[PDB]
Amino acid sequence: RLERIFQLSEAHGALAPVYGTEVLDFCTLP
Amino acid sequence: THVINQVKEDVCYVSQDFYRDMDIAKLKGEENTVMIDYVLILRLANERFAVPEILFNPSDIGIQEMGIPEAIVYSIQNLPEEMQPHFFKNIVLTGGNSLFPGFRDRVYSEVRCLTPTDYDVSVVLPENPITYAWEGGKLISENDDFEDMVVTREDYEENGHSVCEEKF
Amino acid sequence: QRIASHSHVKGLGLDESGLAKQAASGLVGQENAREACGVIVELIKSKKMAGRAVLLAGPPGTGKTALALAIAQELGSKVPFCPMVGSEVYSTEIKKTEVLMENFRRAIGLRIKETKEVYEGEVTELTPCEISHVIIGLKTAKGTKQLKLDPSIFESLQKERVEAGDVIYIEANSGAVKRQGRCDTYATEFDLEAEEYVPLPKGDVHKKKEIIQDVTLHDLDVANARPTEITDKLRGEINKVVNKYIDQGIAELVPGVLFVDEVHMLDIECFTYLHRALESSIAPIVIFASNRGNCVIRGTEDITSPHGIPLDLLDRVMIIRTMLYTPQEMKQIIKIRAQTEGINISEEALNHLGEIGTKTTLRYSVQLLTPANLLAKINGKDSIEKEHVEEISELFYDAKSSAKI
Repeated sequence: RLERIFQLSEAHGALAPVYGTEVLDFCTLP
Repeated sequence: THVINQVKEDVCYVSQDFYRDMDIAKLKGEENTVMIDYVLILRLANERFAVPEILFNPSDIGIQEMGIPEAIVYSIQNLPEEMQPHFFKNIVLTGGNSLFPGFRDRVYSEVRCLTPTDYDVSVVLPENPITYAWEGGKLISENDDFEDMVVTREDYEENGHSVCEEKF
Repeated sequence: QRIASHSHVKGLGLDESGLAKQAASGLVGQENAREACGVIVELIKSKKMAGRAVLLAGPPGTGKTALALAIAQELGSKVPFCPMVGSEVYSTEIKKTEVLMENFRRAIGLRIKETKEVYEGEVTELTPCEISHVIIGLKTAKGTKQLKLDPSIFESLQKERVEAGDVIYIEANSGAVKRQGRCDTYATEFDLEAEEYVPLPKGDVHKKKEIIQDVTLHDLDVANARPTEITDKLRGEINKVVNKYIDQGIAELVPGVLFVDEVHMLDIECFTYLHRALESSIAPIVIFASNRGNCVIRGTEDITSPHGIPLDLLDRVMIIRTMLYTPQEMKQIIKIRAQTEGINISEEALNHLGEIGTKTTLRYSVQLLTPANLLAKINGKDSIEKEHVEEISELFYDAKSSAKI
């Protein structure tokens, strides 16, 4: 039952640098 | 040493918070939440939650620890590094000190603060486990595994004391 | 509830067909002015017309401030409403042109709902082991997590006291607010640590909070000018960045509404900046109020003009007439105060108070309504009788009886 939890943890750890690059886009483009 | 055991098993319980129930316990001149009788009776005070507080913080004596909540988190670091969600997600509360009400929620709240949210944890307190190893022994002895590995005499005289180590 | 001077205003009472009711939200009278202000609040809510001006022409003592407050309550909290007294312009250190222009910038506002994640700090994760790479854990009441932060945040960390038991609020733009002394620090039952004793911060790690916020451009100008604005470099830059923010799809502009009292008591240089700056394409709508009639414009000493307004300012301004009333509804208006007051009155005391109101003015009876209830509370009467109001009409005098004596 752990493999779906590891996939969700990798999903959060992949979406968090996407929000980091979004913060960098809203801070470095305007 | 026998009526006090009945007072502990009937009156004493596990409270939710220790500092908050210390703040409420003052100015108790009229609120019927602390004082209760038994059989001297000889009216009792607010130590009914300070006695199970010793299991959660032994700081009043000064022997070893200052709770139980932190040693499980500070101790379980094993090969199950890939095996740590195998470790913590199955907590079994059993014995004699788990008879007090209000134990499951407070132990769950104290182990929740030091272990991650995403781990699907489960703290289960059953209603049976007064004699729980007796239940395990009567479960194994009826599931026909006792006759496969038998360790007795016929083997104690042929092998001196080297018979209860390799098998069990 | 601490009821103010006038609290009758809760609406303006406009239907869908465009008719005016006789009694709506305690605003009896002037159905023509009711339609004339319904047109301008529809012009405000339509968000297409900027650069207009409204004047409320009437005798002194009609209650046009209540009409402007009804405009502000029909608009509500979405449209920013900032009234300006005419005595707020005569400053000593700041010129009057800049005060009027900053009021015009107080009118224009925007709304750009956004987001912001909170981090809230663990207890102790001072790990400077790399400086580019800092590991900071978090121990909240919901549980424990970890995060890696770039060196900065850490450079803000060593500036403040980072010890055993602190709070670390980290914003999105490396804005760190920190405390000291949390969770538990009662080791040997010793003396004061001299810190803030706070209980457990209940709440999880990752929330996604959304706030709709109205931002005025004058607060933006104050926050950007400091670490009299230049009209070639600063406000043009603000206009360009607001254009970029609304073209990217972040903020939403709302029109500006102002309301100015005692307009005729201003200087003529304020007038020649006023009817020059309302000629701009970005000018907000400003409802002007003239108190008295034909007098001398301040700074002229010979020019005679109606309503104390020059001919260049009196043009291109809509004019709404607000005339006097009929006395047979005055006892209604007192009743509008009675349901505001909470203490019911009798029938003959209403007649005597309406007679005092139609004697000189309504405001004298409105002001004498309060000591009537006060003496009714002192003497023990549950209602206001005729003896208390006929005694308070003789005890307290108006300006006419004071000029008579």
